[PDB]
Amino acid sequence: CSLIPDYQRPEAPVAAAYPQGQAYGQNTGAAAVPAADIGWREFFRDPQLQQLIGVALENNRDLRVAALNVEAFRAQYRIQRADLFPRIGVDGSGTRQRLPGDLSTTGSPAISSQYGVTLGTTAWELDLFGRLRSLRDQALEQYLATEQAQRSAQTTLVASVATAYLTLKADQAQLQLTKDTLGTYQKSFDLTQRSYDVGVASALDLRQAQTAVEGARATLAQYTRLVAQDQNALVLLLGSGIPANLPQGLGLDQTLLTEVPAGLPSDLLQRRPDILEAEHQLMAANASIGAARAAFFPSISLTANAGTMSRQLSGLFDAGSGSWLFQPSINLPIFTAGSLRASLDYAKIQKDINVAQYEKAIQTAFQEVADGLAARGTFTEQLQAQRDLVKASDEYYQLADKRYRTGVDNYLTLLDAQRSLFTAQQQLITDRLNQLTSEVNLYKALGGGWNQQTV
Amino acid sequence: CSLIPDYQRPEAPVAAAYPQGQAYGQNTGAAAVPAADIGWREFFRDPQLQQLIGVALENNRDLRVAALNVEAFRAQYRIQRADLFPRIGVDGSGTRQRLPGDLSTTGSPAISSQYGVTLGTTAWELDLFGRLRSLRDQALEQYLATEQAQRSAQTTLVASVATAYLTLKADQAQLQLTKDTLGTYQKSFDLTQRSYDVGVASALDLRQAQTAVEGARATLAQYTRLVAQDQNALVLLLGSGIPANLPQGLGLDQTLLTEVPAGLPSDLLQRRPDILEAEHQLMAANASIGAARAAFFPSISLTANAGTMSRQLSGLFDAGSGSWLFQPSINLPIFTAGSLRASLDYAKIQKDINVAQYEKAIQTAFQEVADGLAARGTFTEQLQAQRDLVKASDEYYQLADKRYRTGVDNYLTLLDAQRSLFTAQQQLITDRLNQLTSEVNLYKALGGGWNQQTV
Amino acid sequence: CSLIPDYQRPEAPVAAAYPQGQAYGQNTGAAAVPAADIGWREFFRDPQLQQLIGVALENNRDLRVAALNVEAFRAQYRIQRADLFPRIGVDGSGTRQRLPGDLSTTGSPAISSQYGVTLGTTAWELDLFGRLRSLRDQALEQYLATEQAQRSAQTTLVASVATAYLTLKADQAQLQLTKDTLGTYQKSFDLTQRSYDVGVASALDLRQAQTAVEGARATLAQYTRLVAQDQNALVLLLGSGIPANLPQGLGLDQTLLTEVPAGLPSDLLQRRPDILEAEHQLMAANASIGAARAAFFPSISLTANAGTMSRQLSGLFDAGSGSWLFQPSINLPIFTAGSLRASLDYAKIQKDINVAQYEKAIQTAFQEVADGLAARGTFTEQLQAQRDLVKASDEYYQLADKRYRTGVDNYLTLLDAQRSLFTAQQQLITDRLNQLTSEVNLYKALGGGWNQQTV
Repeated sequence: CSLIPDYQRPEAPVAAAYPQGQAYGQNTGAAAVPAADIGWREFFRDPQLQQLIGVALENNRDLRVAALNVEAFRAQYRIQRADLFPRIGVDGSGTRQRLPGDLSTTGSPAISSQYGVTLGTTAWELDLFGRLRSLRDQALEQYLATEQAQRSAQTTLVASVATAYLTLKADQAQLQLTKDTLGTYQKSFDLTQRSYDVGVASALDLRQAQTAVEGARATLAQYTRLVAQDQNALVLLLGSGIPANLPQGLGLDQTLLTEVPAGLPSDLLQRRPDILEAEHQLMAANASIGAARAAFFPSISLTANAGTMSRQLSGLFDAGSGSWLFQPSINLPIFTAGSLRASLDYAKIQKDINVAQYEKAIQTAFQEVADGLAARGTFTEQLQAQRDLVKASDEYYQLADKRYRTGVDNYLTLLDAQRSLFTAQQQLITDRLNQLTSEVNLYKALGGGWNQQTV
Repeated sequence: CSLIPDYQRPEAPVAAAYPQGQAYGQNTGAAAVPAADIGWREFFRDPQLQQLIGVALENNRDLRVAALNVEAFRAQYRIQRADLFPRIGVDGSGTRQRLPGDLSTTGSPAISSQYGVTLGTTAWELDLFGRLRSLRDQALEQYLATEQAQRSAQTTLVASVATAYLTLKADQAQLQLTKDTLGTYQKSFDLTQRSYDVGVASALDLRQAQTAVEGARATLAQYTRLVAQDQNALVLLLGSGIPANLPQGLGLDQTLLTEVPAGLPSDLLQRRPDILEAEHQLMAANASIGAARAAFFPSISLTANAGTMSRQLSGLFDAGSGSWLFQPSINLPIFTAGSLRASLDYAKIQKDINVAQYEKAIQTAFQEVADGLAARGTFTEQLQAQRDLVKASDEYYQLADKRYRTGVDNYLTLLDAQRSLFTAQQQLITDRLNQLTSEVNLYKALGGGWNQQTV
Repeated sequence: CSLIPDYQRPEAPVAAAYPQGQAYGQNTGAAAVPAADIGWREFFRDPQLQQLIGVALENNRDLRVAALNVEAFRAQYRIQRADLFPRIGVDGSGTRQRLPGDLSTTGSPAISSQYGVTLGTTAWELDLFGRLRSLRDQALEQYLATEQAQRSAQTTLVASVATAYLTLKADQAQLQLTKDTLGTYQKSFDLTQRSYDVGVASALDLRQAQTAVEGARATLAQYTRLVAQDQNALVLLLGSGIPANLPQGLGLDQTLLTEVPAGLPSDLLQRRPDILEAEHQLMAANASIGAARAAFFPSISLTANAGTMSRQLSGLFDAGSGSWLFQPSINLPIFTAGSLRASLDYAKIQKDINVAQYEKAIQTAFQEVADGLAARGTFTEQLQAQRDLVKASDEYYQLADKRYRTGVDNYLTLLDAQRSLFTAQQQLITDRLNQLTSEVNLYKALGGGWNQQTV
């Protein structure tokens, strides 16, 4: 009979509800369908990203290693399952010694020889008190923990691919907007050079208009470098090259993603993968306590074989040479120097170590979901304010264009208004990128994109 | 006999004094009470911070794992100490074999069965030359390194909780100043809207007063998220949530911490816990060299038991069946093919690796303490030059307020000085937060808070 | 015989050429001399940096651990190589037991005290099918992987030392320009104080002049702190202190690094050390399959000894007590419970894991070299624009100095032009530092400085 104690899951050391305050919105309560059960095909609505994630889900190498670890742990589980059964083997022996006359039976030094081949098992421990079954269950729980870790690696890879793709999508728009600002500065320098060549401006204004262009083209260079260094960072995450037959993507202002229900915090114990990984490692540490307890109890070993024995090698195949052996053995320790007790304390300590690691994983998940809820609460007001700033800059540019077309303002004032519009659009692009990255990280922290479609 | 070499502590490859220069102050020499002897209750002068650290030293799970690891290594040391004793047990054996008619002693095939219940040991290695004692000493030193690791984890947790609390305390005042800047901008927009509706201001001055207001609103919405996102970071480090009945904390302008003596570079060898951990690992490797040395010498084992044996089953514990067995064994390897010398060389290489890691731990501790001393040397004049800036900006604000009260300037010019006051106060708050974070990290680097009060 | 499968190096899962776009130059094709064959002495053309590397390569404690791990794994290889030879040792025995009246040959309880002193081998497994040979090959391949890891650590240390020294060289020039800016601000404050004393200006201008000098005293302190905290990191990387007999260094405007050719990605498989380390790990995992295949085949163990056996204690000297024993045995498993097949599957899975890790090492090296080439293609135009900006600011300042020498402008405007000149001159230093850091990292990713001279 077994000796593994009864497993009881520890309570969550978090608050009962997600945090409130000025940053957070109202709590939605329970979830009809959780964010884990929502597949990543319905979450990401950009069809270019839906193909890039599909490329990265079988061309990546971290996901491939995390997939192969599950097979590596099944191969370790089958080994530990195999030790309950006896190891039937063929064992051929030979012995040739020369005892002296004192120790030999004939009172004379004579060379004695015995040979024989048997079929049978040696030292086959009969798992009566549940030791080898406890090690089997420990290996099975470690396999389940690896199976959860593969899903966690897939969710991390999906959120990383979406983050890098949105980063490239933002930096290309930044490059185009800086390419417009450089042309504005170039036109302003051309008008200042004309005004200096006719004799109305001095060299002091020509040098300032030169410094503006020479400061803009350095920004153009250091944004071209960023576009290339994000293309390389996406190519490394994909595992292969970027596919050529890709569908046309969406702009940053469109609704790229779908909102997900946060749900209750107690759902995080049921859906997030690494919490389940820590729980299964806790169950393995629990199953080790049975193997530590069974060392006190008696162990039963067995040795049994049957075959042919003879004096010389020629008498092996002959009839009448049948032989068998049957050796049972029981063993019970009485006095160890506190050895088995200290091993039992070692198992009981590592169970509490896994309890503490499980609780720390729950607390980390709660913290990085509350951060995403704070970001979702505040980024709506932040982007509404930035979009109103962009609209007011557009109205200022249209009014400056009316004063230019009428004839009151020269062209340098209109060029001064264009880059003031472009700065406001650049800041909007950066804030929208931060809003999308926080939502992608919230989707990873809530259970992630393990399923492809919704269940 | 013992073959462990005489342990010698290696010299620290650092300079004899803390570095000088125009960033550092002047070295004070020796220290009557070094920083490890100063507890964290008399160091942090905030009564709220002390209660938060009192919560964190009980509820944080990362400290709990390190508090269980020392007991795990204690159990491992007890297991390795238990090897110096014979394992006494009850062995109930049995044997029933059928042999052919030539190897049997009668020339006829028969069954030679016996049974026996004995009590005693087997393979008890008599530690004469000190192999198992050297392994016991290695387990003892590996136990002694783990409580130094626990002390280092406690110092790191104390510095992390203090840094997170000061970051929260600074970010709340940053939010409080951002709200006032937005309240300034809203009045400056309402006055421009009134002046536009009256007829004096064009619609090119309304739009830029609108863009200023939206630029303030976006900063408010991104500081609220920061306050929430480091409230969650404090809650994660505290283990449990923030308590409700808290004392009244101190503002950033007051003396929040205590000045601490730097001391000498030769004190880091005595008081910083990770250097003592790296030293005890070196003592463990020096102990393992003795266990590798003992393999060249003859090993002595013993097998001795006493019990009752019989030919058939029913006559086991009946009288006239007492028996013993005594077996000494001596082994000395003559020709291992360079195996034992390779194991000895491997032990020496492990000792040299621990030497190099010990010296690297000393060098990194010196680098951290010298960074903290440089920052302590320069932040005093940095914050002096920063407080003079806020004093001059406040004098500018009061002179502009006198001009407004007299009737020379309008209410649009006074608000442009109030914003400069707010900008200078925000920069002062940021520099003060940097000064306090550097002093908390300097307190950690010198030996940290492991004691609670002064010793 | 040997059961190790044939090793086939996998294909590079990268593109056949480095990427091309707006940020890259032209692909120079194959390199007649590679980047890994260029020594670091010829690459770093600064006579101070060469001496700093010639100190750091001897005094660093990470390179010492990496250069001792190759000796540890050489000893671990020699241990496994020693297991092919039989262990020849002397064995002293002895047995005293009182069998009961049933199991003794006399019919009465007899005491059978025998002894023996012999020399020979026990349990010597004959490696006919290549199990221990494949284990020796696995240990040899892991030794070669550690050999590659040492060179990878040396290249990383060289790149870190060069980056830290160039950062110190940049920050000292930043200190000098900040001192010049502070002197300009102090002269402006003295002129404004004099104009306030005569009565031309008001206190409203004196406070604004005071704020600008406090803002420079607050920056001088933090740049002094940056220079000290960077010197401490350089002394940490060097191991020992900075030597006093340093030769004269060079400025950042002078050409410090030799241009290295990029070559082809197919050279990355040949000369980067952390690709060869992942290759030798794969060869070790390939030898592990030959180690796992040999479990299905018969193992031939041997015991063989010769010496003097006797009954009394005094019989071990004289003749007539000699003895030998020769005991061969073969074992062949027939039925296991899927244990050997699971171990073979585990070996194949551990081969495929190292296949995936080798491909990921190739992809990481490709991404790093591609980022370095994207930096090299853009930093030329960025630095050209920045030094043209510095030249235009110098011409503007010289025209302002002409207007001051003539009599039109006062000293307040001439001093105002110098601050813009210093701002451009210290943006150029940051851009030059970023270019040199990217070039050092591109040299490290291409194969790095393993050799001192050109090979």
